[PDB]
Amino acid sequence: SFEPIPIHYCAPAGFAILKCKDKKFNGTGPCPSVSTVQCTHGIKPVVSTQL
Amino acid sequence: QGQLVQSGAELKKPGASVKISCKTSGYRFNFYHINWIRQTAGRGPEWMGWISPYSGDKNLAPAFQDRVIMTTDTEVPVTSFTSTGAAYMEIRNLKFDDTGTYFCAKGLLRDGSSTWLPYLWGQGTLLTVSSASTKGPSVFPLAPSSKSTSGGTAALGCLVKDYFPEPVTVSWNSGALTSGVHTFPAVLQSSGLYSLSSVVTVPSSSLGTQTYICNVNHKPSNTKVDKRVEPKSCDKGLEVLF
Amino acid sequence: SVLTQSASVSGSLGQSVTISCTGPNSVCCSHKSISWYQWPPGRAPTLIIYEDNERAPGISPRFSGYKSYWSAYLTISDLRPEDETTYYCCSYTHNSGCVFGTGTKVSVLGQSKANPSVTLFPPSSEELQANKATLVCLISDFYPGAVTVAWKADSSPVKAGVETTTPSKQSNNKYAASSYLSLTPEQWKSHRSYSCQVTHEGSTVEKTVAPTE
Amino acid sequence: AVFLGFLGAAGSTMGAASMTLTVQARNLLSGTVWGIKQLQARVLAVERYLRDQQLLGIWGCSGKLICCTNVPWNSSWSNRNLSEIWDNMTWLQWDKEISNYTQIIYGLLEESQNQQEKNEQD
Amino acid sequence: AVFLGFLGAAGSTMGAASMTLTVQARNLLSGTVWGIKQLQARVLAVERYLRDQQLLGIWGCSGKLICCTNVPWNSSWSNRNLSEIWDNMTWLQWDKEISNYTQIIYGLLEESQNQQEKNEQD
Amino acid sequence: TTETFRPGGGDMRDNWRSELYKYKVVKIEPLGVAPTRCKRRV
Amino acid sequence: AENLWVTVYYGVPVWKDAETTLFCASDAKAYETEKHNVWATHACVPTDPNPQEIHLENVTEEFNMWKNNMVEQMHTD
Ligand SMILES: *[C@@H]1O[C@H](CO)[C@@H](O[C@@H]2O[C@H](CO)[C@@H](O[C@@H]3O[C@H](CO[C@H]4O[C@H](CO)[C@@H](O)[C@H](O[C@H]5O[C@H](CO)[C@@H](O)[C@H](O)[C@@H]5O)[C@@H]4O)[C@@H](O)[C@H](O[C@H]4O[C@H](CO)[C@@H](O)[C@H](O)[C@@H]4O)[C@@H]3O)[C@H](O)[C@H]2NC(C)=O)[C@H](O)[C@H]1NC(C)=O
Ligand SMILES: *[C@@H]1O[C@H](CO)[C@@H](O[C@@H]2O[C@H](CO)[C@@H](O)[C@H](O)[C@H]2NC(C)=O)[C@H](O)[C@H]1NC(C)=O
Ligand SMILES: *[C@@H]1O[C@H](CO)[C@@H](O)[C@H](O)[C@H]1NC(C)=O
Ligand SMILES: *[C@@H]1O[C@H](CO)[C@@H](O)[C@H](O)[C@H]1NC(C)=O
Ligand SMILES: *[C@@H]1O[C@H](CO)[C@@H](O)[C@H](O)[C@H]1NC(C)=O
Ligand SMILES: *[C@@H]1O[C@H](CO)[C@@H](O)[C@H](O)[C@H]1NC(C)=O
Ligand SMILES: *[C@@H]1O[C@H](CO)[C@@H](O)[C@H](O)[C@H]1NC(C)=O
Repeated sequence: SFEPIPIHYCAPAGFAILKCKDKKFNGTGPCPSVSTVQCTHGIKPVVSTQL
Repeated sequence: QGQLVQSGAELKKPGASVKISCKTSGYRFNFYHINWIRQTAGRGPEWMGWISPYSGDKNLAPAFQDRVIMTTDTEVPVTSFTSTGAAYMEIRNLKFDDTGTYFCAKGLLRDGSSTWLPYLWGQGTLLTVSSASTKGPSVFPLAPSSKSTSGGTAALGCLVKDYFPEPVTVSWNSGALTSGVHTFPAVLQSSGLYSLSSVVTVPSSSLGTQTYICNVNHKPSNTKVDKRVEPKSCDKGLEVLF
Repeated sequence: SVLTQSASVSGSLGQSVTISCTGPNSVCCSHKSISWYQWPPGRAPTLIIYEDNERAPGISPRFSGYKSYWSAYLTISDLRPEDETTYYCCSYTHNSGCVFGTGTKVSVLGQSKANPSVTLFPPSSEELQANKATLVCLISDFYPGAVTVAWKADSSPVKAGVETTTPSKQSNNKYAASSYLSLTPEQWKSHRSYSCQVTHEGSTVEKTVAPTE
Repeated sequence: AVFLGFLGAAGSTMGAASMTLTVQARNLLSGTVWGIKQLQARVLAVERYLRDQQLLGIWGCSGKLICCTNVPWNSSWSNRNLSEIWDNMTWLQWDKEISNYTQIIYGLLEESQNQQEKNEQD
Repeated sequence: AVFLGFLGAAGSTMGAASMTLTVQARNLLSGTVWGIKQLQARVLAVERYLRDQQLLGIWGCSGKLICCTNVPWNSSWSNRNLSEIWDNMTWLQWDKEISNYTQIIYGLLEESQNQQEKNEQD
Repeated sequence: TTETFRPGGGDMRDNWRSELYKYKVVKIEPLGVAPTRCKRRV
Repeated sequence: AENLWVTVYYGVPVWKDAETTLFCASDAKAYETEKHNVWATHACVPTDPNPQEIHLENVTEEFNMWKNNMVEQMHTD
């Protein structure tokens, strides 16, 4: 099947992934309130163009 | 946390086949030792010997150094810790001072200076060393009586008269009514025959709702009497309640 | 036996009591250990104290003991009613066998009595077609456990065919006994009413059957 | 010398199994279709080894074998006497009964070490 | 008990971040296209762990957490007062400022241990 | 009434189960916590 | 009186039931049946010249030949 299932990206031991819990975040620069997480939220591989 | 089974024994003459067995449950059979002890009415509680099922080391008292033989069997597992074995004892040279109940009791723990001290005990097998011949039990039914007119309590049971040797078992409804039961000791008459009584206490309002079947079982004579005790009484202090 | 306890001992309720366990140097207490069992007569015992002071599994912290170089002692604090029974010590080692003592009967004082509930039974109809006659005189629910049964043939003391059990402790922490009379049906026949006497602490309770009725 | 062998004291009394503690630790490490199998196993070996060694490190012990700490024995963790355990039971039996409350104890033995270190220095 | 969490004290003052040092060490180890990925990561984990553990070993410490040594603080390594550091700064800030001279200090903390051992024994 | 037997061998795992019946696999977990009358040094 | 204290023990004879990734072993003579890789071994670790067995005295364990894993493992291998 080609169904895009939610895939999470987790880090090895001795590594970390930083989640920017900022509503009005434009992607770049100092994110004021930061949290830390091992795995990302469920991101499914929906592949498309213009949308 | 398991209970050890002890095997009831025949009355025996100064010469006859002698053995008593003992079964186990709920423990690791080869760790704990096995101690034997016998309580007669003339010399008190006396320790006989002990034996370990794993090694097989028996240490006996010098009073049984040449007439008692002890034996252990092989373990039959159930789980990784619990198991089920058995052990026998044959006491030869049957004197009359041997008359009286006797027991099995296993050790307390597996190691130490107190490895074998008997922690877990058994039920009790009774001897009667006697040339006297076996006699069956005369099971009579006992009439209920008034224990309290204001509270509404009565009592009814069975009477086991003229049996030899000890003991005689008495159950109820094949094991249904165990609450309120009181069995009395047997006295030995001037002839050689015992007699005991037994009475369970049950309420007076139960007439056609419960069946009362006293099951007197005597093993040395191979007899099982199933007496039906009548719930209708003859006391003038309980008739006020019916 | 070679190990000697005390004859008996008493102690009130909510109080303590001691029991001694002494003997010669061949059994106690140099290079020996002591254990303590609550052994109700006719019932299976219960290990109380092992290795001279260590309470067996499940044994309440009320009990304790101690060993001197010549005698050991048991102590039951906050004395309970059911504790009124026989108690046995023993001196053991790792190698040799264990030898019991002589026996101590604990007389817990300060306990309410109960009047005996006696009941006498005449010969049955199947026993009079046998033909036998046995008077069954049951005693129960008395405390303390000491009663004396005397029979009288039409208000005349009989000295033939007296059956008497010793008093035994029930499951409700009382005592009970059972007497009988084994005389011919004609031994009572001439005697128009037969009784059963139960003396208890002076107070005597008696029950008579009138076999004319 | 007494050398029953690797795991030889798994069925003996826990006191008796304290006598053989170096043999089990020794053999724990034991330092293309088949290749991936063998290699995978050989990695999980060092991982299973370094997890337990990590714990034995962050409990301040760091020192192989028996190690004491100042944690009180909450009696509800299968209350038995000492003679009731070290003369009677075996380690499989034991860890089975204690398995329920194990994780909590691992958690407690964490935190107490750290404070010790901290104020010990200073 | 105070348990802010793994890395929870990365933005707190360095004195306050000394209070949580066991949590970060605990989770550091955390003991076919996907397979090579996972396995590679799982090896680099134990390697990154054993490098720092190797250093913490050959500095004589060996003992997890705060460890003292007899190295003098060359004041040129960002001279500030103690109250100027352990009541004010955070560990990211700190290691940033000290990052320049870090390697030299790692080198010095090597050699002094060895001589200690040597003549200590003898 | 009575019963008869017929050769099978339908699946190949049983062939290994013939000689592999004596063996089982176990994790070693050498973290034994216990009580004793000991306190860590001051 | 005394209060008990937990003490930590390494190398305790305690296991748990599990499965894992097992690996082969060949007789030292078998790597001389070369025949250009007789089917399995070409890459397998030799078997110990001095193998050992340790009789776990007093020990009881519950096997289950049907609920094994080295059978599923061996079969897929
Ligand atoms: C498997 O499990 C079983 C049972 O759990 C283990 O067997 C038990 O081992 C323990 C030791 O850990 C034993 O406790 C010891 O018991 C001995 C025996 O008592 C003496 O007296 C006997 C009768 O008088 C005599 O027959 C005995 O003879 C044996 O001993 C020697 C060889 O050792 C030789 O004579 C024979 O070949 C017999 O084998 C024996 O002399 C007792 O001596 C010990 O007391 C000392 O040690 C304790 C500390 O352990 C100390 O506190 C004491 O003060 C004293 O110094 C000790 O009590 C136990 O008897 C065994 N049997 C049981 C419990 O039934 C077995 O070991 C386990 N296997 C393995 C591999 O662990
Ligand atoms: C293997 O054999 C054992 C005993 O030899 C079997 O276990 C007993 O099985 C009977 C019924 O077959 C039960 O009544 C017993 O209670 C069992 N004993 C125990 C300790 O569990 C077992 O079932 C057999 N299994 C197979 C697959 O042959
Ligand atoms: C257990 O053993 C100790 C040994 O000192 C003893 O003090 C205690 O009374 C025993 N019993 C209990 C229940 O702790
Ligand atoms: C200690 O044991 C008691 C027993 O009920 C339990 O309730 C309690 O939670 C335990 N202590 C801790 C810190 O969990
Ligand atoms: C462990 O916990 C389970 C339930 O979680 C319980 O059934 C079991 O009895 C516990 N173990 C002991 C030894 O009580
Ligand atoms: C100590 O600091 C001074 C400051 O300039 C520096 O020059 C010197 O090299 C340092 N010491 C060492 C051993 O490098
Ligand atoms: C660290 O060194 C760089 C140049 O190597 C320098 O620009 C920087 O200022 C230094 N850091 C501090 C805190 O001075």
